[PDB]
Amino acid sequence: EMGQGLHTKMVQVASRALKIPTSKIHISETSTNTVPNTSPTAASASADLNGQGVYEACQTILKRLEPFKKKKPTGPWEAWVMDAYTSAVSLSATGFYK
Amino acid sequence: ADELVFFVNGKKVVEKNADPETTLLVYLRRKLGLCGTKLGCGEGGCGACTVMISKYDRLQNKIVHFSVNACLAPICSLHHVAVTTVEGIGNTQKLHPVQERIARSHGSQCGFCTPGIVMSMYTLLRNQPEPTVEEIENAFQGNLCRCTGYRPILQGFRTFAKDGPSLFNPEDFKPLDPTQEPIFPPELLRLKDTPQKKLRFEGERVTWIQASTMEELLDLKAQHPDAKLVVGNTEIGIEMKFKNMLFPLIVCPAWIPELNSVVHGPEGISFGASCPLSLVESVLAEEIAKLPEQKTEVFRGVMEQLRWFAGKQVKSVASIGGNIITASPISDLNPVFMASGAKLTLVSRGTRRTVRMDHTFFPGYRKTLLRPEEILLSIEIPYSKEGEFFSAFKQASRREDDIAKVTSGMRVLFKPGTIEVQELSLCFGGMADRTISALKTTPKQLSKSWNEELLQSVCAGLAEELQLAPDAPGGMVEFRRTLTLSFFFKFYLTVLQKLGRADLEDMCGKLDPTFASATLLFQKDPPANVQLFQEVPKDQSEEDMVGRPLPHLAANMQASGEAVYCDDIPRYENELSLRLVTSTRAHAKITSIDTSEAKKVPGFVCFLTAEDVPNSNATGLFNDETVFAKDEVTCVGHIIGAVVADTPEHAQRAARGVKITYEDLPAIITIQDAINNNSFYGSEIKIEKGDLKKGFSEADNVVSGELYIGGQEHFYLETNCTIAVPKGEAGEMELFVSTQNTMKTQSFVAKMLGVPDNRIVVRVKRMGGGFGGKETRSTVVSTALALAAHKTGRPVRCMLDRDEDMLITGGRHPFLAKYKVGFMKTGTVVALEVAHFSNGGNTEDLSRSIMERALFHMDNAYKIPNIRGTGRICKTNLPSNTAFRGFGGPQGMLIAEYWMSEVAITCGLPAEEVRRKNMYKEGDLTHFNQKLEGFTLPRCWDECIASSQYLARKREVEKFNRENCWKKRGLCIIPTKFGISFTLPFLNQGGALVHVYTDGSVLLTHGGTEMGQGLHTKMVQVASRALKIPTSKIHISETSTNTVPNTSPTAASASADLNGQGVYEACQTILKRLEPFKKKKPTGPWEAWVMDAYTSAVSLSATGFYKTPNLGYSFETNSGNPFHYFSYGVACSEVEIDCLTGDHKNLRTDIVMDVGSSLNPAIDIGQVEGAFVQGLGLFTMEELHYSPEGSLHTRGPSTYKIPAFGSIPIEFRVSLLRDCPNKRAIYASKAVGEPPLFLASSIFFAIKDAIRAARAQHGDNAKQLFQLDSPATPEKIRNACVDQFTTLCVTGVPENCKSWSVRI
Amino acid sequence: HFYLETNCTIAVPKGEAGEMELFVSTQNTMKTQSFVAKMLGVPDNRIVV
Amino acid sequence: CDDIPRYENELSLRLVTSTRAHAKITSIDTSEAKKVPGFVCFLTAEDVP
Ligand SMILES: Cc1cc2nc3c(=O)[nH]c(=O)nc-3n(C[C@H](O)[C@H](O)[C@H](O)COP(=O)(O)OP(=O)(O)OC[C@H]3O[C@@H](n4cnc5c(N)ncnc54)[C@H](O)[C@@H]3O)c2cc1C
Ligand SMILES: O=c1[nH]c(=O)c2[nH]c(=O)[nH]c2[nH]1
Ligand code: FES
Ligand code: FES
Repeated sequence: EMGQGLHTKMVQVASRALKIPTSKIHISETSTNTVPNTSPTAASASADLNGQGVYEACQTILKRLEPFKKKKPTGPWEAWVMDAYTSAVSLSATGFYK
Repeated sequence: ADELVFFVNGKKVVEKNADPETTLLVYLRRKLGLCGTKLGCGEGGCGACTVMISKYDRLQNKIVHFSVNACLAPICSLHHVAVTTVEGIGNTQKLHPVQERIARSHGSQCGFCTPGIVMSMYTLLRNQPEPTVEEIENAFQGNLCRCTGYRPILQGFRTFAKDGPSLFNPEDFKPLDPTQEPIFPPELLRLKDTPQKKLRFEGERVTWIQASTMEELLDLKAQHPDAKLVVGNTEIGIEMKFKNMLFPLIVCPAWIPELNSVVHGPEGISFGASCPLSLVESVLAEEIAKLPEQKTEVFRGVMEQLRWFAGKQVKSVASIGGNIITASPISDLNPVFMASGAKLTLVSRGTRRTVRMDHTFFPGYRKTLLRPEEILLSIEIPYSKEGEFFSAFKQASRREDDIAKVTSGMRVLFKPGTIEVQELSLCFGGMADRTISALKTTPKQLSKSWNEELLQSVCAGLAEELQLAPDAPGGMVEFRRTLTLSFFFKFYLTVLQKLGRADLEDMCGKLDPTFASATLLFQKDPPANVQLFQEVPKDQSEEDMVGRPLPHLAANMQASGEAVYCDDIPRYENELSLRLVTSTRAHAKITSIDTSEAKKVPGFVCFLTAEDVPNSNATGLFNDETVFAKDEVTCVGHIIGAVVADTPEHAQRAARGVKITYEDLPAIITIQDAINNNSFYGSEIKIEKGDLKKGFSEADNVVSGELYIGGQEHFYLETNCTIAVPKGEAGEMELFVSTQNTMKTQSFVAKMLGVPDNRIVVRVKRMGGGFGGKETRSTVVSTALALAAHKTGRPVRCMLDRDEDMLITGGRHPFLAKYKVGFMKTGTVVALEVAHFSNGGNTEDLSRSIMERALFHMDNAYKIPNIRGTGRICKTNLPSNTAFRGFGGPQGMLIAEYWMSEVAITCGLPAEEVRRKNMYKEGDLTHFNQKLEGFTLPRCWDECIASSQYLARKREVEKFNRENCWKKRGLCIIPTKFGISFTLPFLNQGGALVHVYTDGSVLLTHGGTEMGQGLHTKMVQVASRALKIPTSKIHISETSTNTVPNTSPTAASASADLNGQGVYEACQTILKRLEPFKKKKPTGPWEAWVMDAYTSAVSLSATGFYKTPNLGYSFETNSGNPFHYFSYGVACSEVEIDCLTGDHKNLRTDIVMDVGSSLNPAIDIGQVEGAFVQGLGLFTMEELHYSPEGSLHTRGPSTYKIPAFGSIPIEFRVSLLRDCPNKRAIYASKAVGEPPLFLASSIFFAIKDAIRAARAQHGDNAKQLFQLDSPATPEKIRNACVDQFTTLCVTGVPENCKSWSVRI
Repeated sequence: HFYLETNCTIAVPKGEAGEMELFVSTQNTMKTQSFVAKMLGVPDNRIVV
Repeated sequence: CDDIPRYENELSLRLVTSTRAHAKITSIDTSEAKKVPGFVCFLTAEDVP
């Protein structure tokens, strides 16, 4: 983030992908020990590239939560997540795009 | 003058405003930033702060070197010396041989004690380049290690000794070149030729005068009698730090030549009062070597006491005068000085007098007959005369660096050519508020002949004269009384022997040869150790390190003091310090809080309480705890609030100015208190199988009884510590924490603040030990600190002092068991009922899970067809007890082995036969209906029984016992079964994240935390195999909630299993991605595949995850598997007890352990040894004492005696079972951390066997199936060896009187 | 460019294994890491930007 | 970046740059720099590991 509102856009993207409010998603920083081998934030293309990456990481999480969603299609986001956690399902994912 | 000038690692320090209250440890760490030197205790008992001092000694005219405790050395005592720290001898770029050998020999696990031990060994080598094995062990009397079990440290350092597949190769150790040590600062040599002048230092509260001449000292003492002398500071430093005493004017006389002199006179040797005992020791040693035995009786008495007096660090600076004038009731020297009538010269301006230490020298508690203006100049220790014999005695909890329970000096003078008593002196410490003489007993024996009548007279006399009040400070009233008589008996026999060697055998009679062993002075044979493990296949790549003894990845850094623990992190310029304020009442309403005095302390910022909590004051694993006390306090140590100040000194002072008013509420302390008040965490837990009525009715015999098992303090050498750094945006905070549980730290901070978890990052690089103590209880510091940071917008730090940590953070659960066992005459057990009670303290925490694991292990290794166990967790007004390595298993299994011991005795059959024939077999179901597959225990048993030559050794033990009346041996072999997996199924999960950078280097992280168990090392070994690249290309830097989320605690021995699988999966994903590049260039190197993947836009980042499958037990239905697999092992231990003192030697232990296919045999053997020695402490040494009002008395290494270097089995053999792959864990390994700990029960039951022999010897009537609670301390051992001495000392507990301590 | 914030680096040495953490005003964490690591002669895995 | 609090042991760096478009460096004299209070070191190419 250099004032172009990239984190703002990625949160907006993630919120649509996950179908939860933006209030429940946070970005703190960019770091080589969380995402390696990154291209510079340049060529106007950072929302294009990182938005797809974010989208894919979100889709993985969704896919992992869908058994818990089916079992409780009304019960809130928080219940799906806790259910996944106590069934020992991973709540961490990478995403990538080229 | 008033500039303080000294050197640190060769660099001159000029301190223009030295404060007398500043310790060297604080100066090194906080002023100079040299954090290799550690705080472990602040009271001189652990040696984590050891450094070397060099100076030009003007009196001896040469450069000298000695070791000190930096925690107790005032910088104002250090003018014109040269300090060397661990940083001063070497670094990872060029390690000193001492650093290299401790690292490479697997002598550094958690690493927190490593610098201190390094500096003890370093100092020894600077003084003696070719030490003996004995001198090496002696170097570490004042160093503690909680992880290693000590064996590898000594084994590595044995390579320096003049008198000297494998885990390490000493042949590869680089040689010592002493010309390459640091120069003695030339400036100090120059300055040696200037007169010393008097220096004056002025601090916030204290003035320090370093006096250069006797005149200045006596003048100052005349004009200001209040001036407090300080020499070594090893008492004053304690009084100041622990008893809140302030002496605003101090005078240090250490430089004054008259106080440092040694004069050989006709009557004896006179020591200046400021002579260190190190100098007394070397002077008396040489005197004893060269003079006739007849003249050195008293010298040898002093030396005997100095053997067991602290360690090298304390004795280097502690003065003979300081010990005398301190006038502790438990002085080890004053009894000897008094018994020998040692001559003290006292002076003041214009007065000189000489006195003989007798009863009148010590009038009252900590007083002498010195006038306030008088100092002690010298003490003459006397030559012994013909017919004059001397003995000194000390019995403590542990032999090395411990405080006397009873200590004594005893002297007799015979009328010449006779066996008639001319003089008799019997003096004791630990029997009164002062050093006392047995003045009513002793004169009656004058003119008597040294014979059985005198023995019986003196014992009757001592028992009447040396009364103790039930409430006597220290408790252990019966034991202490027994010791006075027991010591006299040894003296009696010793004098018989000494008479004998004076050709008067005919007159006094010879010693019955079965009594001779009673009079031997402690000697321990040199150690002999064996480590057996399995070689990896000949085919295995040299780059595949799985199953190889790779040293801990941080070992070199730990040896060099470069490894960073939480408090070693540099402070931000705006960083504040936090001090917790805790309840001094077990149960009370908080009436009011007065912060008026606290606000006056310079740098005070604020006092945080429940009202300052932004969101929720409800915390802890079951949400039943406060962040800060609200309305009532429910234990002594309950956190009420927290002071925030600029510095720790100012936070501590301000905290003392927080005055709290209480109104007491009914307190529930003990397990019994809880049973009577029906106060429990939840309902009864129960496992039951078969038919209990039938079994008992079928049984030939039934035995009932109880067992009490004392709790345990973790004594991680690094206490609890958190730094919280507020980021100023969106509630973001980063915490650096010594914790095994990042997830709960994160959750608890977030909930307290009312922010989402995604705002809070918790980072753990490494812990200086955890052992379960940091699975949950770390959060009580983390939340406090987080709040301070939030409130102030500034980083805030808190590291607990040892006393704080030990009081607040709780321990292993004490257990009370009531059992009833039914068995046949053959020793086969057919029925068992056990009720378990644990003392959980004032929050639930992990108590219920700990009870479940105890119940899951009440079988130990034994098939019992009809069985019923219950557990109940008591809710009390004590600190909340928590996880400790074993987590209820050790307690469960000790009870099992205890009734098992009584089955064997009742049947009159050999215990090993009875254990073996009750042992499970392959395919059996446990009492909880889990099938035992891959049941290796019988193999472990047969190998151990054979390699330890158990049967031949039985014969030697029996023979020893028939030939010795006052020493006995015992021998026992104990098995164990330990279920692997968290009792809560869903905690059996872990995650990893891996990156490959475009240079080919790999950055790995996983949910596990490093606490010295070598978890990161193992995960690197795993990743290296999985990726097929050298370990050198893979790095783990830290554990963090923002790299791997929702991690279970590093606990349940499980972390290598879970994180190993996660790492493996993450690695498999990367390999799947590189496959197409591998295929195109199959020999082209790893770096080329990676760069190719990168330039092909292929992700080089992956998560990995694992969950342990098929787990979930139901108590309702006694079905489902709680465990993934079981660990198995056997230990055979031999002991020799002192029937007169309760001391014992651990002669030999042999362990066979099933660790599957070890991931790392060096680490796994280290875990076996470490775990075993923690169990050794639990069952035989470690004891917590509480006031009747629930206040912990035991708050430091002075009173809490963990195993020392000298505690471990002399002969210590560990074998990892060969050829036992465990399919269902990572690379066929098994978890190792907790299962070995219970095998130290072998020492407990070996002691129990020896005691049984002692009771057969001297008992008469003696109850068979006598009681031995845990821990089996010297007190319990001695009290159980009933004899003519105990019989004359027993009786009391007059009804419900007040006593020092209550069993909780 | 006249970015209102000029170029700025904080580098924090960790004293273990060549590890170093850098706080940087940069659009390019990867090349920052790479260039620091090559200059020091340590692997990328020791350097966090 | 510069709003991050300094560590109590934190140092400051200042680059020394060429005042010529194209030249040989004939010599460097740090003798006046060494006189400045708080001066620690002057890094050059020879310091690169
Ligand atoms: C880890 C540890 C272990 C210990 N173990 C033991 C043990 O096993 N047995 C035992 O007996 N003690 C033990 N001690 C106590 C202590 O080490 C000794 O009492 C030591 O001899 C004190 O000497 P010092 O020079 O450090 O005294 P300081 O603390 O400097 O002074 C102690 C007292 O003596 C006074 N004083 C000192 N010199 C003179 C003088 N010439 N004239 C008048 N007053 C004087 C001081 O004013 C002060 O009141 C231990 C202490 C520690 C920290
Ligand atoms: O089954 C266990 N659960 C835990 O939470 C834990 N913690 C520990 O030290 N050992 C164990 N064992
Ligand atoms: S910290 Fe100094 S001896 Fe423990
Ligand atoms: S390695 Fe010694 S205390 Fe940890």
